[PDB]
Amino acid sequence: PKISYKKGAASNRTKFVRSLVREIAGLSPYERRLIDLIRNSGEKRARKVAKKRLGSFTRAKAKVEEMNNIIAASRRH
Amino acid sequence: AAETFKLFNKYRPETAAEKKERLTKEAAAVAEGKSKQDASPKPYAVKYGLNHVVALIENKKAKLVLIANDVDPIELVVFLPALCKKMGVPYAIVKGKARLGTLVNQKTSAVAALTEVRAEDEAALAKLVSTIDANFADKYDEVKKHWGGGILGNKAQAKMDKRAKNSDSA
Amino acid sequence: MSKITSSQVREHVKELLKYSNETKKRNFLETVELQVGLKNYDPQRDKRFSGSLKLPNCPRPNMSICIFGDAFDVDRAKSCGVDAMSVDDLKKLNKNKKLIKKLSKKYNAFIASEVLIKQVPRLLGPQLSKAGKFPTPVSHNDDLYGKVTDVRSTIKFQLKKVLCLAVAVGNVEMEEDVLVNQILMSVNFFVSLLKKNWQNVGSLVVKSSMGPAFRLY
Amino acid sequence: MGAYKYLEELQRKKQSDVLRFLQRVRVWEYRQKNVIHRAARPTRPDKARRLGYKAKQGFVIYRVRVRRGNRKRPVPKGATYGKPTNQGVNELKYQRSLRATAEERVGRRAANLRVLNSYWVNQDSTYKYFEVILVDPQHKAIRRDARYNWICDPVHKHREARGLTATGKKSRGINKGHKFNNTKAGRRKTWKR
RNA sequence: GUUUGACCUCAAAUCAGGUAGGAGUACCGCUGAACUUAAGCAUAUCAAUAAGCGGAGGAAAAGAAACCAACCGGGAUUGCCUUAGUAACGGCGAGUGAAGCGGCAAAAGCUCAUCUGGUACCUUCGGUGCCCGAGAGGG
RNA sequence: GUUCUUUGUAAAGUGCCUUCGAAGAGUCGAGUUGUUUGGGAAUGCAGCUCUAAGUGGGUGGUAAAUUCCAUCUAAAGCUAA
RNA sequence: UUGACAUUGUGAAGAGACAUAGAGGGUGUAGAAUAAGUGGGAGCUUCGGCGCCAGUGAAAUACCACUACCUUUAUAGUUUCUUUACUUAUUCAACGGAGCUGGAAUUCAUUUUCCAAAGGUCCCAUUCGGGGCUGAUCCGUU
Repeated sequence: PKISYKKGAASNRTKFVRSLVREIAGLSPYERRLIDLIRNSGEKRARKVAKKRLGSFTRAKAKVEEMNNIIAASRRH
Repeated sequence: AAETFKLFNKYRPETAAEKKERLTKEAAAVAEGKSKQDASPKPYAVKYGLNHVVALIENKKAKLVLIANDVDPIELVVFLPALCKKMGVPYAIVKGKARLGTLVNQKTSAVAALTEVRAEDEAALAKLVSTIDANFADKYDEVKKHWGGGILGNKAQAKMDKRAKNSDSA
Repeated sequence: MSKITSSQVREHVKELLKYSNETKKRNFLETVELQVGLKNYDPQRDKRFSGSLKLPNCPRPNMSICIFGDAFDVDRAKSCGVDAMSVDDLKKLNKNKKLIKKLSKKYNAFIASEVLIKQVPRLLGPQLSKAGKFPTPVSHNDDLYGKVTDVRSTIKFQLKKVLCLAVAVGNVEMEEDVLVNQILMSVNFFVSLLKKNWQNVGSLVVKSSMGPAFRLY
Repeated sequence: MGAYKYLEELQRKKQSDVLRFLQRVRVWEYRQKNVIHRAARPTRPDKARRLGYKAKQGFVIYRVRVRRGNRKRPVPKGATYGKPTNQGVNELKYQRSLRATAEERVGRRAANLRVLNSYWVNQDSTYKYFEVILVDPQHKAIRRDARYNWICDPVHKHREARGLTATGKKSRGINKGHKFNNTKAGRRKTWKR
């Protein structure tokens, strides 16, 4: 988890930006769910694995609700 | 009980509530605002209800909000603690839903409530914002390492029986 | 010290990180002028055609001096003397065979290439041997010496599948430097076989001699 | 959007945690309580409002519980009596949804009312929970408001049996357009052409 | 440690007010056969038929596009017409079997996300008098 | 055809300026099991399991990069003839 | 009948791996040995070491990245499987701890177990009559 590294919040932001890129790519051949696995699996597998594992489970939770609403808003404006 | 992934807990001895509760009744009661005009300056605005409260925080008008601890379903109040911190708007958490409704001078209970614009009480209000950070200055490491429970008498004794166990028996 | 200036996680654009450009001028610690070099991880295959080999002409030199020996026959020897250090006949192969190897690289004629063949055991190991693949034999020999002295640079894929060449000196200006990496990448990116799979430029890195490296997108 | 969007968001989720605690605890209450549970409040305000839920007289929110699984058909022990294509106990499934059965049950008990509405809200394992809006036609409050006024007219009575509800339309396969669709204008409407 | 008055959640009663259950021939939503056909038969067919059940109205049901499309244009939804025994299904056997369009009947676009009850007053589908509970922006 | 009578305010057209939400999640989509259909990797619906984004998204008769084309905003509702 | 998935939580580790950081070694012909396979490359530091030079060969052996593979460490992980422990969701069936004082035992001691409506007061009355509390017990459906 804490740190990584290097960088921090900027790295957290990359991990989350990367996960969106994997998830859209994962949508775009449908499934998603097995494909979320296959898209990660057909890739290096380290940083990516940890992000995916959370993404499936719990899945940040409160923080997604937070971030999404700020994004919704700032596409609202 | 529960399991649980973290919800909500913390601070409200009655003293810290009581000052905030009298300052909310005076937040409404202070009303003039006032018989002539078109434009015409306030004293008071109080708005009750979860929807009004959330909007006024996003508008950044609200000076200080109250949330009730006792809210069920839980998911109504959930947005505001995080949201208001983002905005830098202070919040108090009163123990009961009913209490919050009476002071806002509603007929019924209030889930949340706000003071939007106070009246001449700069120092005491600031003094309560500070008292409110004095009780939960916190940032968010939210919080359950799992809690839930309080153990039960037979399990609690088992805890004792296990401590003896480490000391000579296991 | 040098490590702190670089960011491993960051992948910079050609101008921002030196690569060939500004920041690595700071990076190259050494007393002598270092060469800056370019490194690729290329997805490419064991097959010969899928290898990456050709020669780019750097707009602005490597700024190293390279002494040629070039062996030619007829009006081509005459032509040689114009832009060449040591004009050589077909006779001269016996001298290099005995011991003399005072030359960086060698360029030869098509005519010469019969005679050349004897030279290859000695040459082939250092990879000095002339080959069409690294354009060292052509009957337009005069133009081609001009290119190698200007600073045409050689590119060879490894068995390892990394591809490498020196781009310039660190000391040369940032603006100058950027042009050379660009030509080199452009030349790489074209040479790339169709037969190669997804992303021909897998990774791109430049370093100096001594220093840490920064990656380019 | 404004309050609701958060609540609505939490719903999208549901393995996932702030909703997930609420609901896990609510499962306990759900198992104890009857097939009929009338409730003052939408555990759903977000979904309910778009639902045309407005607080106003005659309106109720009600929670209904329907079993989960396939279909079981009578008459076991005395198995038919037909060729193998006919044959099916468990093989066959309801065509109608579990949501739709829940609406018909709710409306059956509350004869007085007509269902506007069905929203799904907890999955446990054995049970499926649907929270149903039923609307009083008969009184003047619902009537005086133009937005609601439609429910009242005599044609709408027993809309849930008739399949007129949003779910009922959906289970006809109706939506809404062309090829997919053609024999959804009605089932009987093709009329053995 | 201990109670009392009050806040809201669940429950039960009660009388009031309001409505439903049932019915009329068929029309009009689900679950769901068989003989029969293929000269047998098991997919297929009969058939999404009949039946059973639920339930509404004077018509019902469907409705203004997350449509059509194979172009460049159309522009809500039924029905009629014909598309067509075409596409498609299928022991690719027997059989099964459309749609878009074209144009007709007829046309229509909108709408969501102070209210009620009590008593009084009248010219009683109303409103007044009170009390009670609960597509958007600037000048 | 005749007759009574309240103020208005805000809506709306035309034209200038930025701009933009009231737009609906166990849904969209997937597998594995059905039944239905003309629906064929490509009808519609049920069930179990799993599960998005938020101006992003869906469609365009198998599935996968791109610019873009061409069209439309589900998970809501009403409605005469 | 039998395995898997949902129901769905807790964490002990035994065993398997995957971040970086610090180690070591890197089994093709000849070659003392350490030429695995890549950019580079004339030095980095000085009492020095390696290049220098030996010597062979296709290519030689400073030094700052790199990185296949054998192995092994730290920071603070995380991951499957078990099992194997543990209860809080859950299912099915239909009391717990303290308090006296009694008795048994330990420990010099601290310490640690085993067991099992009357009359009083108050409040009306102040008058009969009544009520509250106490009446061995304090705390927190199986």
